[PDB]
Amino acid sequence: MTDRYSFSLTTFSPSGKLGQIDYALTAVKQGVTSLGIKATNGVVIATEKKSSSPLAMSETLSKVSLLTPDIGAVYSGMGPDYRVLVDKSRKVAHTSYKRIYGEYPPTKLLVSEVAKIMQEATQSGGVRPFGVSLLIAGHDEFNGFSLYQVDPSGSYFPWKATAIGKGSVAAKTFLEKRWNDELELEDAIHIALLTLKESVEGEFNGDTIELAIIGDENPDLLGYTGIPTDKGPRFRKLTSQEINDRLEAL
Amino acid sequence: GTGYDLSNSVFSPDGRNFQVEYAVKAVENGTTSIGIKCNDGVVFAVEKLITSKLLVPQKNVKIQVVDRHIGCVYSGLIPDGRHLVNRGREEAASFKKLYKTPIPIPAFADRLGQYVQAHTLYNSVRPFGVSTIFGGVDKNGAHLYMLEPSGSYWGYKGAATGKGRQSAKAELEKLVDHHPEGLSAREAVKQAAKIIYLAHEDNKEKDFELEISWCSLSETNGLHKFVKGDLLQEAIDFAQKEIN
Amino acid sequence: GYDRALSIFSPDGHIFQVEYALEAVKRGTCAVGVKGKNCVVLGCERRSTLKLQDTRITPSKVSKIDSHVVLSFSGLNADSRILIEKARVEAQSHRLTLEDPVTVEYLTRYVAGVQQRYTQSGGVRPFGVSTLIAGFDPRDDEPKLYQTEPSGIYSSWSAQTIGRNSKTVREFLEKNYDRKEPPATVEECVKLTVRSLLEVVQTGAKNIEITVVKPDSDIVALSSEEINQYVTQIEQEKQEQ
Amino acid sequence: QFNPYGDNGGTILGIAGEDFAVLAGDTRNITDYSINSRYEPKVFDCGDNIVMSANGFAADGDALVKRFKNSVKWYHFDHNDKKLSINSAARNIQHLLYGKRF
Amino acid sequence: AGYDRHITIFSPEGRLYQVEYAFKATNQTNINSLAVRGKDCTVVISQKKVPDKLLDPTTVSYIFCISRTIGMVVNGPIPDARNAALRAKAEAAEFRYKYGYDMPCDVLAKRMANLSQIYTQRAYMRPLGVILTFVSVDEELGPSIYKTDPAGYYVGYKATATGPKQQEITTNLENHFKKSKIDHINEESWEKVVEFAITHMIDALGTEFSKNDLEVGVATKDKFFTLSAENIEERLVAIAEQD
Amino acid sequence: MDIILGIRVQDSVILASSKAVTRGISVLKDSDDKTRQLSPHTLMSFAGEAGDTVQFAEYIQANIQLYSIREDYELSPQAVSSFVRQELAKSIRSRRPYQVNVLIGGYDKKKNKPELYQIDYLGTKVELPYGAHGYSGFYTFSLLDHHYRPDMTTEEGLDLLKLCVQELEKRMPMDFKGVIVKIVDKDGIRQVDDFQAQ
Amino acid sequence: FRNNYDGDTVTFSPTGRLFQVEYALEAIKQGSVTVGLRSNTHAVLVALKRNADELSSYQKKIIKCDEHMGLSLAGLAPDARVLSNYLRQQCNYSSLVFNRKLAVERAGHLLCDKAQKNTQSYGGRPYGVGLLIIGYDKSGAHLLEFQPSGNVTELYGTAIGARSQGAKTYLERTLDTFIKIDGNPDELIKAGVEAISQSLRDESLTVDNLSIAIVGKDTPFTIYDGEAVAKYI
Amino acid sequence: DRGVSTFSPEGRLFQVEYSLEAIKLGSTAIGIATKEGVVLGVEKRATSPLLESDSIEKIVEIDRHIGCAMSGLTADARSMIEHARTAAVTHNLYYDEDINVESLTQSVCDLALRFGEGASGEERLMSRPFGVALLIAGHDADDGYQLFHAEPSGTFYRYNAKAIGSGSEGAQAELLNEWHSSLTLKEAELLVLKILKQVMEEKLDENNAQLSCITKQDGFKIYDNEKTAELIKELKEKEAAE
Amino acid sequence: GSRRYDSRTTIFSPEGRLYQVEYALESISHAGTAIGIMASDGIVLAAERKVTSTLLEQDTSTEKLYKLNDKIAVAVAGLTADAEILINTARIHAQNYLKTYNEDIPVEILVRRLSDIKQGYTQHGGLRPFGVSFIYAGYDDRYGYQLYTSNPSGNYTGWKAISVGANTSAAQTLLQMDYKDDMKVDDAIELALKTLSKTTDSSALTYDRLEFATIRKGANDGEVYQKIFKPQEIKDILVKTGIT
Repeated sequence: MTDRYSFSLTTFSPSGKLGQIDYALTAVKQGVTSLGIKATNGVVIATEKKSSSPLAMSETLSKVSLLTPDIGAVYSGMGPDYRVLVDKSRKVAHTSYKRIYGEYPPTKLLVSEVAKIMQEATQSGGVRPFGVSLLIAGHDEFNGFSLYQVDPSGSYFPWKATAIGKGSVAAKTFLEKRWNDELELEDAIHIALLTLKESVEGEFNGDTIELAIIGDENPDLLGYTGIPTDKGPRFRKLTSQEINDRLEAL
Repeated sequence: GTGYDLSNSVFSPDGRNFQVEYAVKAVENGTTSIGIKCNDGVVFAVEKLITSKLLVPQKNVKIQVVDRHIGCVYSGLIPDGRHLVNRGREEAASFKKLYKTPIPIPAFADRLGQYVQAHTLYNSVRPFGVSTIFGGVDKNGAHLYMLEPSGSYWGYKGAATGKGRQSAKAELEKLVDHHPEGLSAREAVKQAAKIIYLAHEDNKEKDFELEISWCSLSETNGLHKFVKGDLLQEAIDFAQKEIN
Repeated sequence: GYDRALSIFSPDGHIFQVEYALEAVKRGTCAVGVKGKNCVVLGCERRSTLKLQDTRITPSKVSKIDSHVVLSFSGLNADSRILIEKARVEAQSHRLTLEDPVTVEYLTRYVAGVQQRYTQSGGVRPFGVSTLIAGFDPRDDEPKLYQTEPSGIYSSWSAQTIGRNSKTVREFLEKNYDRKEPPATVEECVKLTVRSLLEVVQTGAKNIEITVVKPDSDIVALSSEEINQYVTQIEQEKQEQ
Repeated sequence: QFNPYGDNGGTILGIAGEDFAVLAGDTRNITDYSINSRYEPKVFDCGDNIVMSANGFAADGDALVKRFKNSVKWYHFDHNDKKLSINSAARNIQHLLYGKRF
Repeated sequence: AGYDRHITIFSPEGRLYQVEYAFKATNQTNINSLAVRGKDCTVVISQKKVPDKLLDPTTVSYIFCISRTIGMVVNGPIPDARNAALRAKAEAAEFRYKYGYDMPCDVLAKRMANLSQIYTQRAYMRPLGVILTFVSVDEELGPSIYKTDPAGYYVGYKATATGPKQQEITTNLENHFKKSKIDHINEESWEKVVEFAITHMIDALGTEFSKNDLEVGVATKDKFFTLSAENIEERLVAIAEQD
Repeated sequence: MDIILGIRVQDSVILASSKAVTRGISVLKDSDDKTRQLSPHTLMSFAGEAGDTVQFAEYIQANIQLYSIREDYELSPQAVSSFVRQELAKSIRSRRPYQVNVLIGGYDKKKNKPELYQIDYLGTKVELPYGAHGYSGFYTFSLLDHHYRPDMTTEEGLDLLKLCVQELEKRMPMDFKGVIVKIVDKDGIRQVDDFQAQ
Repeated sequence: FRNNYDGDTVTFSPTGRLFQVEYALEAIKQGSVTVGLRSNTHAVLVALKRNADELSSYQKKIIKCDEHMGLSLAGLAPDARVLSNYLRQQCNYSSLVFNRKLAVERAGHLLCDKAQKNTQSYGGRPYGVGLLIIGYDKSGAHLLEFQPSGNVTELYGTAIGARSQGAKTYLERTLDTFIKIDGNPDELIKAGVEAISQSLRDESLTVDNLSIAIVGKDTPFTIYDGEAVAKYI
Repeated sequence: DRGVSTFSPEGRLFQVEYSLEAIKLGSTAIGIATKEGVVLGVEKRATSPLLESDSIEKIVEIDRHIGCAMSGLTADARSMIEHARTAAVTHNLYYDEDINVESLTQSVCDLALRFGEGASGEERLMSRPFGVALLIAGHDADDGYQLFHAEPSGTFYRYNAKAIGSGSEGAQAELLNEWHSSLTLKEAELLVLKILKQVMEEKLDENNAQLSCITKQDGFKIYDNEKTAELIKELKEKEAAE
Repeated sequence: GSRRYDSRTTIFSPEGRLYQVEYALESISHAGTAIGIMASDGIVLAAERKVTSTLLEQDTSTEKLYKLNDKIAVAVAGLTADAEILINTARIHAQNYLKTYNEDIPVEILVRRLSDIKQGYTQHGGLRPFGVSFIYAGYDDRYGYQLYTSNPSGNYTGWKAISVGANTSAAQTLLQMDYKDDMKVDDAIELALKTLSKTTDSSALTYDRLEFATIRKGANDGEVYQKIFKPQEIKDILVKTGIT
């Protein structure tokens, strides 16, 4: 037994390419479209819930995940890879930050942590890179709102808006037109729904779409009262209902 | 492409594991051995080829006991067979030590199964080159089992593996039909010796030596013991008779 | 974890990774060492594939293991560092335990062993390095010069060279070095070395560094001028004919 | 608390002649004021004409003799049944004992 | 280069062949299974084919009791099936011990899916050629169906099918629901939900069954059990006196 | 205990260390040099547990020398002392801690100033005009607290020691067999071979 | 074909064979012939020693494992040292812990299981040596034949090595006779020398070329070489 | 590729076999044993006139009564010698006696097969076999003067005379005839020196060849050039004499 | 077993070259260009952002210039992910040196360490090398301003002016053409932007595609200052130098 695969499974080709990473990226391309848009007072991330069977219950499966109460993530590519990445991400935010400083990590740093985990699966022995790309959107006191993209290589970059997956080229173009540095959250949510529409074939409603935002604090979602400095989570996942009401003024 | 049969844990395009299938080949090439589940125990029998007059008769026992109530016989690579039994003894010992009660046959079967199935999960190991017939009497009666190199196993009324597994299976299926009300340990012993004699045709080249053991609630008191002396010769006769 | 046997035997009884290691040496800049009757000199050439460096900080080629022993090399630079470190460490350790600095032969034997070890250990490749180690044993004035290679083999030389075109400069040295009478002077010894390098450096007073080691931890590296001068007095020797 | 040591009494004696030697010992084994046995051999023939006795705490004494005898057995295996000289045996016993110096 | 088909590393198309071939193995048994949700029970039906006369039919099954409340039906070779069952049982016992409450169906499914995901990424572990369907009547979620594959994927279902003729069973069920408009079988007793399950299995597969052709597991509030050949027969006679 | 004294004058540091080595009932040596040169301009004196004393000194020496060869440079006295403190600080929480006290006297060729560092086995480091380990302090700290000036010459300093050593031979219970003196300055380290009557 | 399945022992050939084990098994056939046979009172080993030059020595073929057990090898000399040493420890362990002589049947089971371990796990290689073990225990005289595949068998007599089939036929023919040579060692040994000579070809068995060992009832396992075996040539 | 401990279809270990090849390329080495002592001789073989020939150590001392010569990848023998010396000294510490020459050999041979990438038998850590053979020569009270040939295979033989290295097959052929059970140490020295001359490309002098012997009285000694040179001469004369 | 899939990332070619190191370099050659120019009164780091967009946030962005110390910084060319791994170990190394000696780490000492780490992935471990090349720009009281370079191989060297990444041949030539020992920081700053401007694969060298940093001894103080320009600061300097 014993993992004898202590050597790298990702190496340099004569051309200088790292195959496995390239292939991983390819897998991301084949993935369902997902996007992110940063407004002046919030960020929005959304994707399409490509239910793989009419008997499956798409609610029991979320592509938009809360990492910390002010940071959420969404992806494109391999769902299972993303899932374990989300668990690791939630844990690292604790073990490598909250447990040291008593406060949740700022977006760039948590993203930096996730990125590292992916980088390692690109060089460590006996493994393959993760077949996903993430879009992390969060908010921290000294950096405000932010949007990040993390690739299978471990690379990450900040965005005003962007999209990944199937119709990324097309979606990106539609966003470059509609974006401006004066958008209010509601506007971004709207642009979001419009951008997503193009990438969606059939049904397009609050049940086939998944969208969450990072905005104001939600005391109502805290669960307790009595601690002034604790005002509530900024991350909020819209409801099927909330999504449809918007599609009506779409 | 091809070459899906060079490494062990590898899935071929049609979902198979050739290394395991090749193991089966080593099994089929081995001696024939069987197991018959009577109504208060089980009987084990096996073919011992006389490769030469130089082999001390009766001196190279094949059937093995695990604990004090379980019997094991296998066809294929003998050394692999012993290896699996050593594991079984450890597993049985571990179980008893914590739960006090000697390991129930069904529990023992899965212990062997999980272990064997484990040898089809990595390319750093080779699958077992043996199929094993085993069983005994526990708190719920008798149980007979057969385990394949794939780690697959089920409960049987009668079981056979090896060179003459077809003759045997034929004969065993017959018994099943002519005894819907069960068979006795004494009768299973006789019948077993016969089934071995018939199945010896597909190997009638070299001369053989028969070996039988049993575990019966009424005949051995739930303990596993080898059939020898008068009861043994008697079964040899009963077989030598119907073979003519 | 990783323990793959990277250096193994092939049908003809060869260990290619070790041999290929030597090829890396052949491609390295030239290095040479000649021992006089009261000193040893080490010379090395400086590549010119790129020229706009900062010679102040760029690590030189002749390294001090201890105050009375130096080591130069030809081959992979990254590799040579690991050997030089281990050697310097062993040097201090030997002083600490034997209460006496290492002899040049001992230090050489150590380095050679490290190289040999990397030719029959799993998970590692041989050092793409070959070295020249020289100095004077504690309280001894007889100059010492040794050479080691990837295989782990070593031995002493009156004069020797390794690296590119070493074949050439060795020739020059074989028909220019008389054991009967070694360069009785630090000056005439440093001249012979520069001469041998000029056979391959093709005029490059800025591409030739020298280091003179004398008994009792007396080690000094010459400047471009001091060197440039030997280059001059030598080029005339030719013309004057 | 647990005391890993005990005292079984006993007394041994060794005398050398010009072409012979003797090792003697009483055969009484005790514990406090009770007698464990009036005859419990304490001096052993270990082969190659070597006689030995480790007196004091019986458990330890037996363990040592056993370990030495075994040492002799391997000496033969490793050196073609070559006889283990008495001086060599002594150096070996020293290492057996010092091995448990603490 | 051509080894991107022997271990779980990417192919130029960004695919994992070993995972695809694992799926292929799941049909080896040539057995179908389906699960449906009652008003407050969950039922899983699976074909049972024991053609060998020497086998003790009672020892043949692809249905497992993971815990007092969790039941699992497997589509794939028995040895991988048992490897999976054992792990899930251990995962369930351990969870109860640490967290102080019975592990939920969906959670156990998630944990197993993650485990499968790893064989997908680590080169020395091979995926298991099996599809796991977990059922129960969760104390918080009610009747539940969660299935996992060699890809490390999983999700909850209103109802589901697996095996060589998965498609037939699925569309059949899809239809019944497009009709009823509800996400479950509006039936109070499990016996009736079991009957519904077996009936539609017959319709979709165009085959009749005897008591020895099926295997049935039922999950109720605080207990998951399997039916006996006779429990089945009685249930089979019932559907008979409706046609 | 042993006498370990240090006094930093104007352009140098002077270290005095008792020469006696006593074991129980007998004085085994009267010429022991309780010092180690860490680098050409850094000297360290020590006192403490029988074995640890030298083991630790030589260990520190080896490292400082190794750093010198590797960097072809001599670490400042401050840096050397910081290294030593870290080492003792680790030791204090180890399985078997070094029971050693030291004085580090060095000349910072860069700042061009003499420096004196006192460090106990706990890793307590302090920089002082003058210092001492053991009981010596109890006598000398007030002698120097009295007759001490920052601008004193090396000569004045040596006289100040003579003053201290006398008081110690007068009031200390043991016969430390006199001291060995050493001066660290811009030119390095040298020993005052004539102090047994200076 | 074969070339694709003989790179290690963790691979089965399409027909269920283990080539690495088979190749190991070959090293034995290439080794010098050795014979083993036993009556009811004694067990005997006879081996043909082979040399390199005439300036060289004759490599030993018989090894003592305990006072009541010993063996003869054919194949890789080192491996025989390894295995015999392992057999020495097991004999030793049985005595130290249980004050019991290790039964030959048991010694056999141990060897089998030890060998088997290097045929199913990556990285290991099978042993390249055959062993003939004789011993006298609580059930009498015994003879075992050990193969690197792990197969250990109890026989009345046998032979392994080059041209071994010669002696093996002889014994298979003499059986009824030698198995009754009780209370007469010199006769069993002679029967052994006559058996081995049936595998000769090159030369005839000389004094520093023949090796014989014996164990029995009141006979601690002992090896005979040189002049010691002269009385049998 | 293929495991470093794989068997060939002929029942041989590839790495060991190839190991033997590298040894055939080695510099000649010859050992001759006589009732007066054993003689070990070796071909220096300097790869250049600038190489100080006496820094060529191919004959080393194990203990005062055991010395040995090597042939093949000589750097590989350093650890073998270390082990051998340690074994020798250690036996003396534990048994208060000298190590038997044969046992010493057996010890060295036990390291031989300790190679592999994970062989199921212990913890064989060494990525490949040694690429050097050894002629171990010594004397002990049990079997007097002895000469052993130890190879990377783990096996070893005792010889009255043995030649290993580049000219072995030919020199061994000579030794086969030249050697007789009554040779004297003197005779053996010339014999070694002679055969070395026949197989060496170089003109055998006291700089490209080295002699040494082991005698119960003075132990293992390595003949100094002056001594060997006079033996060279003493040989030329005797040969030119007929 | 595994051996079959082992790429053997740490072996010599028959020429005596390290395949992976070579290939890693090959990868670097396609990375955004980075230039380091050292003047008498300071050092300059300039890098071209590879892959940009209207939407790419730049105030938050960093992909080529990382601060390692207060007196040391590096310019990256290659895999950012790989670079970060190394960068962080470097930041730690500097802090350790500081804790041990109570003195800021000498520039070369930090560089030799990082280079050593790389060198390792070259001789053992069976892992791939880091696809990164660093241009080090730092200052200490022993060698003043220094400029270094290290690559996948694990070798490092000092420079007056140097480039890494894409079009280095072109860039090197242009620097070799206009660099002069007596240059002043602002002189270097311009030479830097000009070189990039000439090697750029883009149409124009706009600020949104650059990262800039300078280590100057702010005269009004006496100490050294590290400054990573912000989007606007780069936009300004870009106009003055005459590239608008």
